Amino acid sequence: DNPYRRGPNPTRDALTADGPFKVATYTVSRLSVSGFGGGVIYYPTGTSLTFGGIAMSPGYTADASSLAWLGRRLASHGFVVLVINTNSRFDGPDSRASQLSAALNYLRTRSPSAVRARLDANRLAVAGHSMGGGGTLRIAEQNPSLKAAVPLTPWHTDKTFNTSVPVLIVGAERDTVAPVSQHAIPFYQNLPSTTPKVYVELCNASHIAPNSNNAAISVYTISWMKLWVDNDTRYRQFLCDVKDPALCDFRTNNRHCK
Repeated sequence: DNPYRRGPNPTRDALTADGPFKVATYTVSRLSVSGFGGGVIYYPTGTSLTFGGIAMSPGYTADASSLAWLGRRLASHGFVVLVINTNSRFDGPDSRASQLSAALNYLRTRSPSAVRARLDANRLAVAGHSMGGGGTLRIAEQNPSLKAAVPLTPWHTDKTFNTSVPVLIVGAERDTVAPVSQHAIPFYQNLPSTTPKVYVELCNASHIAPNSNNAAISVYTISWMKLWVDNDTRYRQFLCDVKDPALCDFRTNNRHCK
């Protein structure tokens, strides 16, 4: 019925580990691409199907290795995932937006044949950490054709993003870098009331929670990407009536549950 469904029926536990797709990697050198600093593509192998694509930005001073676990994790559940390096590690949030745009255009038009073979260029999404999460919100405003956006412990000096793209923000309760009271929560609240939106707040977590294997980040990120990129309603169950002891807050306008 849904041509985009991939993988077996999910359980929560399965979404805390790598998924059913073997993962191939391709390193994109900085000098081979224009408009961003290269990165690493994580993509399914051992399959003849196609999948949505995700461009993901690390944060300020960080490189793509800071999100390697999550690029791999997403790809292993059935996505083509480019974790970018930026032109400079010091680039700001709006520069990271522009570089995610470049990276998406790259993925759709100039990626290697084995990567392009696995990509449905009509189904793209974004995610990012810290200033990369600020860039995720900005590109979502700029590009309403994106299917989903997942800002992880985001940072931006602008607080109101005018996007219709479904957004799930992950905040870290004890973040002192991008405090949730100043960043994540304002971002959530200021999104349009008509845009599907979720805020999950990790109990006891620091700003760097996204930089290593994290069950909650895995569950929510996979689930939001599945629901919106693949229209896979088998993942609604993880995003509605949410009962998770790893979370100390959870807010939504419930547009994806009704």
